[PDB]
Amino acid sequence: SIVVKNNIHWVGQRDWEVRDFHGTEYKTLRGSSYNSYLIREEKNVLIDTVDHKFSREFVQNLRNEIDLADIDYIVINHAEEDHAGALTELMAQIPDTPIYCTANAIDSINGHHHHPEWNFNVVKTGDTLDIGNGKQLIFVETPMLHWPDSMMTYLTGDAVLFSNDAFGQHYCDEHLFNDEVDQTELFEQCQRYYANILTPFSRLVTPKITEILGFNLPVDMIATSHGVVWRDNPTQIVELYLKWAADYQEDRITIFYDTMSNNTRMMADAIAQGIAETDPRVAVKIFNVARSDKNEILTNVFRSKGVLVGTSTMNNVMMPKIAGLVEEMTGLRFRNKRASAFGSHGWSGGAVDRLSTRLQDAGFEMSLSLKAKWRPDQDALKLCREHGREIARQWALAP
Amino acid sequence: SIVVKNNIHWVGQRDWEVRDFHGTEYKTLRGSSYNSYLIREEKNVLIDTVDHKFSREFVQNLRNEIDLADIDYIVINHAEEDHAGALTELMAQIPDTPIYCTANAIDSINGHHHHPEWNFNVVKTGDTLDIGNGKQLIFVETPMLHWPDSMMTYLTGDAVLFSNDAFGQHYCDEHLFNDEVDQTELFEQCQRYYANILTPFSRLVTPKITEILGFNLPVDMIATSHGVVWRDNPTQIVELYLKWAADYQEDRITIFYDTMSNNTRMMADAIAQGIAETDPRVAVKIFNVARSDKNEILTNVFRSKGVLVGTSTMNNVMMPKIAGLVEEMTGLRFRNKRASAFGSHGWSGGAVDRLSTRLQDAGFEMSLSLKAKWRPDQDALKLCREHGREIARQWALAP
Amino acid sequence: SIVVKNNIHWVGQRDWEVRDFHGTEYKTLRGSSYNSYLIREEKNVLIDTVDHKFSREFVQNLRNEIDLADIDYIVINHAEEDHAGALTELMAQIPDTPIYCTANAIDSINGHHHHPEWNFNVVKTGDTLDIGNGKQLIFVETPMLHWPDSMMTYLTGDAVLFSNDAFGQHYCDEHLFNDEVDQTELFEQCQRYYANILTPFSRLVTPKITEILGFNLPVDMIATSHGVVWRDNPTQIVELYLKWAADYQEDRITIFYDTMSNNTRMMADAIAQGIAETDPRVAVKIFNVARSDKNEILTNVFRSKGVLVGTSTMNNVMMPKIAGLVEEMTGLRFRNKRASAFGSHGWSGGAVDRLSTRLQDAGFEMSLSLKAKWRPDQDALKLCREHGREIARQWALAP
Amino acid sequence: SIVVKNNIHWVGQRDWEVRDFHGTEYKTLRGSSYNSYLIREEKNVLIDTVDHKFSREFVQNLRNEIDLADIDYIVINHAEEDHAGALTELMAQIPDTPIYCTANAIDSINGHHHHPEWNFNVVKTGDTLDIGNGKQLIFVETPMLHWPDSMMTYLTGDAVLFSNDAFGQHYCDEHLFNDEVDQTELFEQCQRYYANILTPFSRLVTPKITEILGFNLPVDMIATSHGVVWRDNPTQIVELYLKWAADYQEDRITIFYDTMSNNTRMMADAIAQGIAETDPRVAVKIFNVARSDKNEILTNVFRSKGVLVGTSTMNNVMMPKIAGLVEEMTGLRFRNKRASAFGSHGWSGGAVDRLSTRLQDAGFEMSLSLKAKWRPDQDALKLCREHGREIARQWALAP
Ligand SMILES: Cc1cc2nc3c(=O)[nH]c(=O)nc-3n(C[C@H](O)[C@H](O)[C@H](O)COP(=O)(O)O)c2cc1C
Ligand SMILES: Cc1cc2nc3c(=O)[nH]c(=O)nc-3n(C[C@H](O)[C@H](O)[C@H](O)COP(=O)(O)O)c2cc1C
Ligand SMILES: Cc1cc2nc3c(=O)[nH]c(=O)nc-3n(C[C@H](O)[C@H](O)[C@H](O)COP(=O)(O)O)c2cc1C
Ligand SMILES: Cc1cc2nc3c(=O)[nH]c(=O)nc-3n(C[C@H](O)[C@H](O)[C@H](O)COP(=O)(O)O)c2cc1C
Ligand SMILES: C[As](C)(=O)[O-]
Ligand SMILES: C[As](C)(=O)[O-]
Ligand SMILES: C[As](C)(=O)[O-]
Ligand SMILES: C[As](C)(=O)[O-]
Ligand SMILES: [Fe+3]
Ligand SMILES: [Fe+3]
Ligand SMILES: [Fe+3]
Ligand SMILES: [Fe+3]
Repeated sequence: SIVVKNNIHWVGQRDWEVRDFHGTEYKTLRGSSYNSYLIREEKNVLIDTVDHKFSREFVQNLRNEIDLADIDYIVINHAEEDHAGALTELMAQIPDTPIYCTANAIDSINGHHHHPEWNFNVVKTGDTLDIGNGKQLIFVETPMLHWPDSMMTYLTGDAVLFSNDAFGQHYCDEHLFNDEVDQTELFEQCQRYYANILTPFSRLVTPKITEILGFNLPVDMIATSHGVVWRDNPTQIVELYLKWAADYQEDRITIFYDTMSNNTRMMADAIAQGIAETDPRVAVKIFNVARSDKNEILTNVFRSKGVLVGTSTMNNVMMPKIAGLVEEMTGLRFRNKRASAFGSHGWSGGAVDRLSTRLQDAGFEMSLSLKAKWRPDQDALKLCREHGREIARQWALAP
Repeated sequence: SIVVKNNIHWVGQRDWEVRDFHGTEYKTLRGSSYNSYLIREEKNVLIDTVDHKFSREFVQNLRNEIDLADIDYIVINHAEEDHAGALTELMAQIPDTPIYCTANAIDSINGHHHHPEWNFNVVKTGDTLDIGNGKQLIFVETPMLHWPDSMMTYLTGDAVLFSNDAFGQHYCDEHLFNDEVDQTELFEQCQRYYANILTPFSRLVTPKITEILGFNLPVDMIATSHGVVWRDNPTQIVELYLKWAADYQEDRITIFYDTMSNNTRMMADAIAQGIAETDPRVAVKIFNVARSDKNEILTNVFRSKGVLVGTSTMNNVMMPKIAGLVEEMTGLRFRNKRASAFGSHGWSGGAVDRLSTRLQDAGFEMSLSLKAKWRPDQDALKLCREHGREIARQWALAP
Repeated sequence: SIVVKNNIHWVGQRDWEVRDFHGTEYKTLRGSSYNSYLIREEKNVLIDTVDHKFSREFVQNLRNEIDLADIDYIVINHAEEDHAGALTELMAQIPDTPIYCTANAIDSINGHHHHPEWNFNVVKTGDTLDIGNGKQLIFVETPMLHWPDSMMTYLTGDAVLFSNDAFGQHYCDEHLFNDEVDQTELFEQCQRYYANILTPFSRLVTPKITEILGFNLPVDMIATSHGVVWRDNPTQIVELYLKWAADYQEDRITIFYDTMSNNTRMMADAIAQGIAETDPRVAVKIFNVARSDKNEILTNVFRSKGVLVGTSTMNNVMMPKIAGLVEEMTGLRFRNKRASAFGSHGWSGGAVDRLSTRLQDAGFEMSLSLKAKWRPDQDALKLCREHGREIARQWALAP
Repeated sequence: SIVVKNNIHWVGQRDWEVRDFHGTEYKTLRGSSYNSYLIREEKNVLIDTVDHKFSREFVQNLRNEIDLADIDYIVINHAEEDHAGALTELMAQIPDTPIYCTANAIDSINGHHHHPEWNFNVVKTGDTLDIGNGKQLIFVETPMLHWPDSMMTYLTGDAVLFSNDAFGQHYCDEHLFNDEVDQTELFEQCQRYYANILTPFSRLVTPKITEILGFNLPVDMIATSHGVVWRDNPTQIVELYLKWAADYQEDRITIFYDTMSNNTRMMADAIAQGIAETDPRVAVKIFNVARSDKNEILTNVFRSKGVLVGTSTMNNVMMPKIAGLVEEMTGLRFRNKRASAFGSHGWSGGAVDRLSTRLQDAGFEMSLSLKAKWRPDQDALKLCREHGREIARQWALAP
């Protein structure tokens, strides 16, 4: 365990090895951590647990900190298995202990653990739980940030916001605090997290932060459920989220494609050359989706004013990894971004139009598509470079 | 080089290392080979080249066999880069050498190599090229088996059918002939090849084989462009293709899914238990698409009377790898097969219906979907097992 | 659960998804299963549990079969986590239940579970446990097949040998019995298992099987801890093990290497051509260790009369993946096999001699090494082919 | 092509897709590029070519820039295939063109291309080649930075140092200059490159840089063979190399291991906790070698004052991936670093001592090893944490 502040004790778990979250949909190249907190005032409160894979360790470690029967209340901000995953093993030892959570969390907790007999206590925004010594917890519902069950818990006096997933990041380090870790790595992990997980809930971010601030509660620390506790200039992460939620983009274009014989790759490289020659302000990145980290592609899309996506025609349809990434983007809801589809074909083609239609349906504002037959010769590569120049001109930011 | 028969010399390339074809769409776990043949009669004829990656070796090796200027004719059955990939380097040495190919192959050859000045000679089915000593080549067009440019070349007297991709397989071995290799491995590779590449052209297979047989030409050997030369009971591969083309299926069900927290996996396992208990005749296979070889999944689909496909709901859409595999299956055109969609959701769901509609559009005859919320408890697992029992009963073959 | 025979009930777990065992040292491309058996006579006996990852399911499923308090005895044949992994969760419900195991298993069980207070009962070979109705269990110690704690348990009357890891295989199927599954796949998985895991204990295999047979106990079934129950001609797997233990080899040579710029790959391919031309009886396989399944390489080594291993020189040492595989082979103890080291270098070299010395130390009988500088030209490739011809002649089996 | 300065034209190749160099020994997660330069004064000089995979493109692109017959001289700084890989295709068009290179480069060029008839001109340090308009090239031999053939070429007047591999990095971007790319990414790639490739030649770095500076030649730009041209404060990369060569280390400890059942992982995590609690100045990183990027582990080792390496005992030897990484480290020659070996065992063990001996032989100054049996309980984890505390105290930097 590690002291957070006063009588707040981090009793979580670092996970150096973990490389896959949500099946294989989110790759954690710097591992992760699962933060749980024990507050010891007149009442003893446990905030969240840890991933199910560490259930045994979590309960044994908690015993080393406190006799389990001395825990008064358990707060579950969110019932995804990376936070409530040790709850069944803990509850087996202290079956009657009250659990405080949102109404939706009863559904999600029962959904995973199947113990509807536990003593649940529904909390709504503004509800309070007194823990003594002039301190209390104030609950704030945050539905769809990022699950229906989600909430945050604020501790008065100590002025700590327990934000669960919000403001967190998958970044394993033995140091608990934000000022103690490498800043470049920290912020890279924060942005990858927002881009890949929170983008579709962006419309909910500014209203919820606005609501919380209107409570006029001081924030000395933000203790999230993943990665660092924000204790040096904690509002920095809040301000980033406000920037990130507003249909964020930089002067940046991302190009990604799949290819069977490199023809669409040659088109992509020519497009990039045309962009770079025409508007040097623009940062350009190119990825082969079959050979690159998918989450890195999506973080780039999030950061970009526009994208070009490429596929050849394969059995009259799109290449499968491109079809999958377009499905995924549809669910992520990127906004205010432009796109252009491109690709090669051997005879009747069709995949480029099929792709451009799905990109439009995903919310991208479409420019003209670029098509070529078989392998582009010198003449065709010139047309590909010009497509890049024309896309750069059309998408250029104001001087 | 290796003697095929009489004056036919294999001058190809074995590829022990290759693991990816068509980008990463076809995984060659036993490597591959690229067969090219040099026939030396009164005229010298080269049939096909090899993959572009071995262009230097191919030309140097061919020089070891024959002075390049002594080659009279070049036959290109098919211009995909794994067979015509060394053509530019060869043609640079002997620029005026005549090339015999289909009309469509002029387009595809020019498409890849950009030398429209080469001396192309269009051949149609039944056209002949005399090479002396009472032998000649007879060309047979085979459009869309598997490209518009595809054809086969038959050599009279020696009675050898050069079938290019047809009847071939990706299976690297130093032994050239079918009777010289491991039979289980050979036939596994043949079926994986047909299932993953030729399924969508199945309707063309029986008419083309019927046409070729109606020529009343003896076949002593079938010399393909990948893997073994069929010289012991060569019609065995032809008969397999006739079986494979007729909307082939065995008494077999394939279950595949993706999952973020294992809920859909639990459903899949319960379904399988219900099937196995109800109809023991049925071979059942289960795959997590995020953790398994995709081509092996598709070979199983090809072999199956039906499939169950599973996904959870992720950001109101399907899991991406499932969306991609459904796109791919749509292009493959499986026929006479049944399906049932299944999966878990947390709140409003939607992915199962989205999946079932796309499976129907891909040609599967749909049975009822199976849905569950969060993690299935004992009661829900019973419903999943019963879904399996009911699917087994509905899809059962006649006693 | 599934009936094995009479009152023996399979209460295990199928694992369709698992792809890695022992870290990543053993890849299970066809999944696996964990077999546990409940015998219900006058006494109720549980034989083994399942992998720790399925602990919750195992106990819940066992409850569906029997009230936990009705279990009289628990037999633990082997305490590796894939079999005793659910023991802590089970013992928490029935703390006083007697456990029967070898002396060494007390050490290994306490080693993993840390409950030395459990009621252990040491069994030695020939000890018996009466379970009523004229049936009893007879224990047979099998130390280092494959752990110090290992044993088998034989059930009289029903004539079932519970062999735990021995005779098992990682092969997931819903059908329990050997006659119900695909035979090619079954035997492939059995051999991969023996080659990769049991080879170093081969010297113990023939004496232990000899001892068991000398008991004159009928064997109607062999119920292992992984994969199928052998009930049709069960001695078939026993006879295979006797063949496999006797320093098994076929007329087969395996070539494997790593390479930075393909020079050692070119040497390997030339060597193979020389072998194939010289002794057509020999099955040859070639693997790039950086691009191939390591367990498949080792299964081939096991099946081979000899191996050639290749590395270039990298920073005055061997390429790392080759150093690792030689370490692993040293621990596996291959016997009666021949080897030859080969590779390329740029200047002073040294890796080939370094490799040949380690192969000798691993137990291989060494033939001359083959060395080349940079990329082999035509002359050097001739020398590589001749090395193959000479190796084939030297290692040839009798006519 | 892109203008570098005055009459110097970049005529290289960007490689967005490439992910593997030197087999799979160096992973390029941000791609790479191959820089070649054409200088057009009174004489026309080509400096280097590009990777063999882009040979066709390179020659076609060069034709677009200049008639091949107008090239006067070719300079080959280094004959590895990523730079001289297009030389055979270029030389086929202009066979008589003089090549300037080191004596050793004749051996390496002939080694790869097998055209000893080409007109080679040996250059030694200080030799000059006049190209007119008051400019000339001055050659500087740099043997073993990083091959025997390596050299740099300096262009007077324009004051550009063509350093080939030295000062380069694998970092693909359409922008050519150092001030035009993301600085964090650039410097990350520079350090990964030095750590993984140049560490063993560190002793040669300070003398060669000292020699070059003693020439009193102004340096306006450093045009390397990979990544950016250094044109803004170009000496920044030179100063980094001087820091990196001096047995570089930060206040940082790297822990890495392999594990079959997570016991050694538990030890590693406890060790890390002890370090972090004892000396908060120290940055700690932990990697499972079977699940992490190997080059990232080695970059961390390079940056570290010490390492702890972990393995269990497997068949009386070390786990193979650990044996391979120790072989690789032996060749890399890390200096002034401390180490401690650790790991778990089941019975007789031996792998930890085996590992500690090899680490000592690799140049690490050894502290005591840490050993545990099976899975560490609470008592054993305390000993592991204390090992961490004791290692932190011993290795602490001065206050
Ligand atoms: C397996 C396969 C299936 C194909 N199916 C089609 C098709 O249905 N329609 C078409 O016009 N071209 C088809 N082609 C041709 C490719 O689209 C053509 O080779 C294209 O130039 C490839 O571009 P790429 O190298 O970027 O993949 C197919 C090619 C392959 C290898
Ligand atoms: C990233 C993510 C996004 C989700 N989006 C939705 C959604 O849009 N609608 C819904 O009903 N459930 C959604 N869920 C809930 C899952 O569908 C629910 O956890 C389900 O039981 C998971 O099944 P699985 O373990 O097989 O993946 C989401 C879950 C995650 C982790
Ligand atoms: C990173 C690296 C390190 C090398 N170290 C050595 C060395 O220490 N001694 C030597 O003689 N050659 C060394 N070489 C040269 C290679 O051994 C030479 O290129 C060889 O032909 C490569 O064979 P391969 O393509 O099979 O890897 C090295 C090459 C590279 C790329
Ligand atoms: C395949 C295998 C081989 C083993 N060989 C040995 C051995 O030779 N000597 C020994 O003392 N323990 C041996 N063991 C036991 C392990 O060292 C023991 O389980 C250890 O605690 C594993 O540590 P880990 O989880 O970090 O891999 C072996 C274990 C396995 C699975
Ligand atoms: C069980 As109590 C009275 O310590 O909350
Ligand atoms: C060029 As000729 C006459 O040998 O075909
Ligand atoms: C606890 As009993 C008497 O059923 O073995
Ligand atoms: C061939 As010249 C005279 O242009 O160097
Ligand atoms: Fe108040
Ligand atoms: Fe005739
Ligand atoms: Fe008796
Ligand atoms: Fe001068």
